[PDB]
Amino acid sequence: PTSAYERGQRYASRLQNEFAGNISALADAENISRKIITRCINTAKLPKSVVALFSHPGELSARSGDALQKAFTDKEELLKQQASNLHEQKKAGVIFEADEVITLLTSVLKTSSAS
Amino acid sequence: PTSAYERGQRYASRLQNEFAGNISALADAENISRKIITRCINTAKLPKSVVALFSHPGELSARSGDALQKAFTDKEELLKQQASNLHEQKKAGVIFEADEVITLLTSVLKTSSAS
DNA sequence: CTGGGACCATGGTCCCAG
DNA sequence: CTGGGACCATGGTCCCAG
Repeated sequence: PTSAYERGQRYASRLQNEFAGNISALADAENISRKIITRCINTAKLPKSVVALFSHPGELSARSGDALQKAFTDKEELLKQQASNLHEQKKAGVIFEADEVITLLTSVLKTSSAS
Repeated sequence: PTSAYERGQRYASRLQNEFAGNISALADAENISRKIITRCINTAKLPKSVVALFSHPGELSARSGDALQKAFTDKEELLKQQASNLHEQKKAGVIFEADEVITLLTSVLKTSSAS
């Protein structure tokens, strides 16, 4: 099963050109809900760094990828930072699975840091 | 007492005009250690928004303004973004207070902290 | 057209209790 | 050990409202 990130790349191009950016058009073409295209496409927007955090790109579900991207909209730099920070954890040997990555990543946006 | 940020602005001007980039010159003028000028100036270099995180600009110490500035040098976007974040949180009713603010901003750079 | 909300069955994990 | 209940996130679909 190709990764959400991957699908998103394809969906992305097919939109810009093959369908004049008509999500609905592409959807029918791919014979799949529009949301699915949205979710994956937004995932493909995530920084290459953030993708790397996962062993296998398939570990980043379209659903979480989508939410991640929306969450860090207009804050790509913050995202990139967090991403690197986590990269050092594993660099220093630390290990956390998929489900955690998104959490730790998103953490910076949550107040539970101090409260 | 005029806040560091304020002093910073005034200093930087005289520095750019009345004394053509010569800290020592300005220092002699204001009759205060060069360090002070440096601290305030860097403080005035902080994004309006970052200053805005505090009720009164006076809440931002020259000392912190300085460290904050140096800390995020060549990372102004990151700072602005992280400032937004903290702005949205207190927008959602969260409450911070001076000391906590500067610490929160800086947390982003810390591998241990952010993750 | 488009995004978002309400839903859905599924593969799958945990863990309790015979 | 073994089955079953309680959950869970996911991929998806529908369909409403801007």
